[PDB]
Amino acid sequence: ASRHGQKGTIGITYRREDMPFTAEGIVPDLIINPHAIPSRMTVAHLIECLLSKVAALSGNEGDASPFTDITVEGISKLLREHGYQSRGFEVMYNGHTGKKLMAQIFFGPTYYQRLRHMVDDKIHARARGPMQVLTRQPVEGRSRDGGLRFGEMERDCMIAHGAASFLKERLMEASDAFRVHICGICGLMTVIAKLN
Amino acid sequence: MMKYDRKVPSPTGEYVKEPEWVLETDGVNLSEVMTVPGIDPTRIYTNSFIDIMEVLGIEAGRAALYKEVYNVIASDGSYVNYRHMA
Amino acid sequence: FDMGGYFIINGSEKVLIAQERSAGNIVQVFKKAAPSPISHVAEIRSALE
Amino acid sequence: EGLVEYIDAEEEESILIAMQPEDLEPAEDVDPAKRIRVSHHATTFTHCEIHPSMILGVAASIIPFPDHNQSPRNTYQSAMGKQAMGVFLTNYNVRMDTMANILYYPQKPLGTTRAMEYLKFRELPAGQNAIVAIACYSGY
Amino acid sequence: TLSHLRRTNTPIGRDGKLAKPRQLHNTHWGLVCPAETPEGQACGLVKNL
Amino acid sequence: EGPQVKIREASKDNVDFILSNVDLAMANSLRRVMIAEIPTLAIDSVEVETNTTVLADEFIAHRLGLIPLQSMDIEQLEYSRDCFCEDHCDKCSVVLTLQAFGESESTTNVYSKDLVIVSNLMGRNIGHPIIQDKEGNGVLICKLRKGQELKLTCVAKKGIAKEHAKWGPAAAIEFEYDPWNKLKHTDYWYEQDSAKEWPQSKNCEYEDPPNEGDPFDYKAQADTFYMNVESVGSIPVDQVVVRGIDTLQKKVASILLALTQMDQD
Amino acid sequence: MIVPVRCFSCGKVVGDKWESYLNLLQEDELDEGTALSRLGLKRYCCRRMILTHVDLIEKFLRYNPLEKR
Amino acid sequence: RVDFSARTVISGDPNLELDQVGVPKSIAKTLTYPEVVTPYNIDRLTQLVRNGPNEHPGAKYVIRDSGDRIDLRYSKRAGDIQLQYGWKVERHIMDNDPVLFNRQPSLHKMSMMAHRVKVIPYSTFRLNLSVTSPYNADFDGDEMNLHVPQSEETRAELSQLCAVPLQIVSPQSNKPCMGIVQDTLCGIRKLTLRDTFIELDQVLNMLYWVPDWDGVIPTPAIIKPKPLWSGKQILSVAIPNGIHLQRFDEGTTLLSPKDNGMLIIDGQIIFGVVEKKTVGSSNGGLIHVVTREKGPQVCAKLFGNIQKVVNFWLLHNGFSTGIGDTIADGPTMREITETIAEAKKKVLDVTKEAQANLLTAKHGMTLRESFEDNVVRFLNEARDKAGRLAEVNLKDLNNVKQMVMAGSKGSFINIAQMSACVGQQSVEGKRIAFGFVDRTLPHFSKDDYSPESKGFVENSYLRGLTPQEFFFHAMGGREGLIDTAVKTAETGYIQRRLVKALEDIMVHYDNTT
Amino acid sequence: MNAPDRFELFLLGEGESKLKIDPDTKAPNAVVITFEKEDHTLGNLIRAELLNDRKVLFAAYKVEHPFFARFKLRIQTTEGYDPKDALKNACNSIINKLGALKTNFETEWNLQTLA
Amino acid sequence: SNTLFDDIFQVSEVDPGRYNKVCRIEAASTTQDQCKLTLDINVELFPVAAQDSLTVTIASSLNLEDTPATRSWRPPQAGDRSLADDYDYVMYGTAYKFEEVSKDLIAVYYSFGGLLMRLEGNYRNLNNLKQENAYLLIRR
Amino acid sequence: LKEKAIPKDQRATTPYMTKYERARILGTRALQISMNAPVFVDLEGETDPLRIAMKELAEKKIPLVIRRYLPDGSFEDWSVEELIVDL
RNA sequence: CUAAGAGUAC
Ligand SMILES: [Mg+2]
Ligand SMILES: [Zn+2]
Ligand SMILES: [Zn+2]
Ligand SMILES: [Zn+2]
Repeated sequence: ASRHGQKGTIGITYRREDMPFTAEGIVPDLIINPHAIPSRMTVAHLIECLLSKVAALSGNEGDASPFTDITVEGISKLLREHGYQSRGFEVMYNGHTGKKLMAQIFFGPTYYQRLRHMVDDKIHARARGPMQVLTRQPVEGRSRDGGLRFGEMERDCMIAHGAASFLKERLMEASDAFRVHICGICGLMTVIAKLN
Repeated sequence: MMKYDRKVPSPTGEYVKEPEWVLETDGVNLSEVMTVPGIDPTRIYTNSFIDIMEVLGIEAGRAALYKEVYNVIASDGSYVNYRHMA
Repeated sequence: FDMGGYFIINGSEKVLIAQERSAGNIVQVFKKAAPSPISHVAEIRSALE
Repeated sequence: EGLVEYIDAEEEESILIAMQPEDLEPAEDVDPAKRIRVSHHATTFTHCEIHPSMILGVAASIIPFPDHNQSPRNTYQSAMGKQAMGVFLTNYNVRMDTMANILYYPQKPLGTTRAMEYLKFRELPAGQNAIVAIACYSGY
Repeated sequence: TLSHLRRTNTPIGRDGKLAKPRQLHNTHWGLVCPAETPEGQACGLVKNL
Repeated sequence: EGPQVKIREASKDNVDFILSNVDLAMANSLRRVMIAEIPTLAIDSVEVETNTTVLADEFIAHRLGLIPLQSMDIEQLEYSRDCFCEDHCDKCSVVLTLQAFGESESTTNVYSKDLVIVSNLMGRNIGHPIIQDKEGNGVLICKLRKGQELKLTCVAKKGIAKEHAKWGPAAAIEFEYDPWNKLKHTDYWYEQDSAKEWPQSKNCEYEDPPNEGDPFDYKAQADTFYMNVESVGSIPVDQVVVRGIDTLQKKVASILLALTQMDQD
Repeated sequence: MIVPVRCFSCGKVVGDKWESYLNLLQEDELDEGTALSRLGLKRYCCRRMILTHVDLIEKFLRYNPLEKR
Repeated sequence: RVDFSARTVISGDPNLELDQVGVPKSIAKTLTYPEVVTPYNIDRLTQLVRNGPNEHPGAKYVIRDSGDRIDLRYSKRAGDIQLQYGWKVERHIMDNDPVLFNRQPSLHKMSMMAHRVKVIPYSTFRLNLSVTSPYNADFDGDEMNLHVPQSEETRAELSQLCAVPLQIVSPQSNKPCMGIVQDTLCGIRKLTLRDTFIELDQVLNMLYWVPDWDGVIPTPAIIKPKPLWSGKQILSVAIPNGIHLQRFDEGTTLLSPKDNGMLIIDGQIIFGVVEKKTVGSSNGGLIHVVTREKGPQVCAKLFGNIQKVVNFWLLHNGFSTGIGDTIADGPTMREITETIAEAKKKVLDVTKEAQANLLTAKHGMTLRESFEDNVVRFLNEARDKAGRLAEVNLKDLNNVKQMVMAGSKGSFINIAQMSACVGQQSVEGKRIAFGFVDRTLPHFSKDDYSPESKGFVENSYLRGLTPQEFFFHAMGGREGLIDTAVKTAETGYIQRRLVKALEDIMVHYDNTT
Repeated sequence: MNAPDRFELFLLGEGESKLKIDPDTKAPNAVVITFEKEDHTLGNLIRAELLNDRKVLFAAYKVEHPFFARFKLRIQTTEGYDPKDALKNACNSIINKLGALKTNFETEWNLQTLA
Repeated sequence: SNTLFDDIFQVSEVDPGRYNKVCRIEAASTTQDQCKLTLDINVELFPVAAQDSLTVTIASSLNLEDTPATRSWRPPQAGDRSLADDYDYVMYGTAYKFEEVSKDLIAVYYSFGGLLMRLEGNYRNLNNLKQENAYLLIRR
Repeated sequence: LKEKAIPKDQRATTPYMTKYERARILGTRALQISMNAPVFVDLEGETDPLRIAMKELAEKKIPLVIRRYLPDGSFEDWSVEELIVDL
């Protein structure tokens, strides 16, 4: 995540030869989608990218304090003095074919945090394993090799689909199916059944 | 008092936009308001479908309930097929 | 760079969260709802230190 | 010496405060890029703000240009920077903590605020400067 | 660690359906962070200096 | 006859040239091959005998694997996967050894000049870490307080940048064509005037500017590329280009060989 | 922690330019931009590698060794 | 809690079909399906048993008819196992296995659709972009669950009733619930503009990318002096043959001067820029027509073809956004400032009239309520007018403008707030209240009703917010967050009660309910 | 955990060949060639050289998924012209051009005095 | 194969609109006063200015020989002969509407891959046009 | 059961097979095929039980009957042969 | 086992 609430996971990783490149050979460490920008209105993300580009070029530190008199116009003037397009756009080339991209790409350094949520701490699968001592149902949690809760509203969705047999198989064959002998005169389970 | 615009069939055939004056009231006294002379007793409506049910009947109460549910659903512009709310 | 301000209980670092409460010895007047027979209530949570 | 004063919310009811000294204390071509500010057309001030940016807390003082952002985004970042991975202490090697996460190469931000050098953020950073492109490259 | 050491909690239910305790009051100016609250059921009830 | 080359700048670690009379696909393929297809030597396995430093063992291993090593004669070495030895031998690897001790009262810097080649090289020109700066000390590997020791042995194999970026010899490669946008392969973003707002590239001096009245040339293709190859240091910068051409030629020849050998079966 | 061996983006070796950078900042009283340009770091990807580095290894070295020989 | 279930993070994949789900290899190795040994599948089941449980594909157990369960781990010691008809091989789930796929806040049936397994070499579930809308799933860290059916009946009904293509048109509002979204939606608009022309080399690649392309190169729209194909002409290959669609937008005629509207005849786009109204989840659109004319399978194939071709074109064309897209030129900013100043002057005049008691109260409310209503109306129309000026100024090459035009993301209000003016900040449907005694902040004097005093933010996000505007905006955002947190719980409770009330209602064989 | 080994990007797997040719039933005299352990580097070059040919009616390539290193190249030539022969000629032309380029670069580099 | 229609028009207006490569032109026939043309043309690839005399032809095919496309398009081999050799700008498209403007005037709508054309005139010389695919050939 | 069974000459239900009926028929037949039931159609090399049952349904060789239960407890017996599979 | 706390996606 950046410092403006732009969280996201890695969709894929490309090697250097496949990433788009500017005319100076600089390839990006990250590519993010434009559609994350307009609806969330994190303009500070773009302003901070521009400021960081200028700071990396000039060697100073970017003052991004909230209520100072630092405008986008001045940052763009500083960037233009460095030989770059003042708004941070660059002509990039497609990595697969080498052809120029018809659109120029917003490009620059930005500060990202690595968050504590990784996939390898969350992936979990269970075919069969330990059962709960009381209800003879699967235990809870991935730390105990548990099973996933098939909640009430999941059952309601499966009812809406009309899949009766799948629901029965979920609730009986996959969790707890127990055979019990019952009397015919009375309906109670008070039947002594010596199967041997 | 408000100025609304309904669709009245013109004598030549088309549906023309005809304006009318409509009274909005805070508070419900449907039984007593309905009998006031000068108003149209047939077309009177109320948000309180309980009053509609206890004055007009169970069927009219059902219609008012459907209309209220529909207003809630379409307040944000969403559309739900008729049969579900029915 | 450690700043302190915490206890070590059974080898675990414990911090006391600040607890917010209404101030004492202040006369506060509140209007009451229609169903209640009392209309306004003036209360003080008197306490001696 | 009576140069600064301590005010709580009760006393703050009975004072008039100037947001900044330069634009409000002295009696008052402008850059169109600058934000629009008002002079309040009143001179009876009793106190002045040391700096407006001191209304923010520890987590929000890390955000760059928080006033160009929508407020829920700032709340999201304030909540999500506590999950950032960095160096929590310099003596992590002599501590037996239950779980510890350390960056190999923490980097101080290129865009930094004035209030983050009292928080030692440049000394113990929690992120890295990545070259970012904003593009619909491959659809992934 | 710093934000945890400067944390304040308001003991109102957390399941209550009243929204007035959670809203950012005007008197909070300069005393608690305008945007540093948890985002679940403790939104506004848990504050930071 | 064929692709033509004229080089502007020749340096120890940079070469700047013009590649004319060639297709865009060929130039881009050459650039990609230079990026991630030239074999190079780099440390691959690390045995840590003693480490009392403040860095973790795999931290130091990651740093060591990124140290550039001489790869002039890397074509004589064999891959460890197609060698008959058990784990590593003299025909497929180079064994270095780092051994540092903090005997000084001040901090002792473990550089890459302290790496010592142990295995015999059989007369090849591989293995030596690349030294660039004037002081003579290589990459700063680690730091030692008094009384701390670091002893370890490294095995370096040959590999390409596809398997890991530590084997890449090419750094950043500048690639440009058509500086004046006469082919109209970009639509320039602008606010008032696209000519003022977009700075001219340094290569615009090498082409005739458009006459501003002539019609669009729809038959014109893309050629006359301007490229600049930088070298990390493992191999000389000219060898980067030459071996990239060779590797691309080898790939195409292998396609031909597979086609012909499955044609005869 | 300690200076990275190579630039993340392009791969230029910057691990041997740290002590020279500190010397230029100290002995020659150069500003950061001129010092970075003097070492040959022309792309901003490398300039951010050297410019923003925080050398935490010194703090670690202040503590006494766990195993002293 | 049930068995044979998995849960992990989800990532998008433009290269998967609509009804496919990418399954991590380790998850595929853990979850198993019991297949009854039959004369028709004895060989492959024997081979899977030989492969064992440590490599994929393979078998984890052998359930004998006697009930004894041979664990394939530690069974290689006993040697090869001879399979008998009627035994069961409990084996790793392979490709094309029907699996139920769920996202836990499951509010309707389409959040529990059935996918086909595709084994992939990473740690995340992979699903098509279009199917994320019924799931209400992003890729910012969302987790999803996977259930494996364990019998032929459940497998069959899961494929024949809950399949993704069968759920394209939902009964909820008799319109499709899946459409073209984000990058594909923006690229389809950029591709079908009249300016977009494609040369032969790219046309061949785009035609080859369509899986069901019949193998014929369409005649170019332009033959001399250079063969060029149009974007509509290449996109028309994905559209199935025999599809007619005619929509008339505002101001469109049989000739389209503005290229709006839509006319498709026999699967060829005669005219009209393709955007949200055509390929979105909208009634009467392309998805609805194709699925009601050719069947759900052809519609899912359409999803895949359109996504593939548009993603290829957009990959080799490019699309970005930056700070420069939020900047309006000088005269436009001057006019926006003039509009804001004029509206502030109108508010001041209304305030002057109200303070002189010359203001007359509207019938049905007090004087103060009428004054507040007038002030809020003036400020809102001021912000709208400034935003309209800013939107009019923006060129067609503006990226935010392009995204809004395509319908992929953003709105007019976002452009207005980012470029022109953030607007009026409200808490509980009212302007910022006097938290202090008769004033909002201690930086204002008492009884100040001016727009800046009670929370009007006249600066855009580009220009930045003054501290008072910043605090008022924080108050508004806090209100929004609290409202969201209350609404989710209230809706969950209401949804449970409603479902419990109506769970037993069913249509019977005499058509009664 | 599930991450595949990097050497799978370029090393041929066991039991698979570099090329496999399948006749195309959509159009006459058309074939589809699958290249294994290859990527855009070779595919784009081969495609462009084939399109330079005069008797090639159709030539395209695609990498179906970024996860796997392989690509498909469809070639359709005129009647009486084997698509395999067109592939052979494209490869031969590529090799000749690369050889000329290497010779030219070596000759140009040998003329440098500041290198 | 034969020219379904042929005339000489004078261009009265060229309208770029919101595009950079495509312009919509209106032309009046110089022979028949009742025939007029509206047409989208790729001006980048074939510049057209106002008050320009253009010979416009509509044909059912390009081969010189009479008719004896279903066959996939093939790049033009050297030495291939076709009607397009006599003209400067050739498009290919489909007719999607026939309209009765008046008792004698009719209009025909053509779409060449999204470039629209409307040709109007009396039925005594536009009767050759029919609902099919056609080539539009323009020379200056 | 004699009273419950509506006589075949006056059944009043739809002659079209419902989606649920088709899904359960395919599931039941595929389950029986998986357990070595005899096949009533000639196989063209297919090995998947579900597609075998689909082939059986396409040419109406499934010897099952649906017992449609009316809400009062009465039922109608519709053979798979005579049910029109329009969907 | 119970209790408590911090959370993640809605
Ligand atoms: Mg999400
Ligand atoms: Zn009994
Ligand atoms: Zn060896
Ligand atoms: Zn670099």
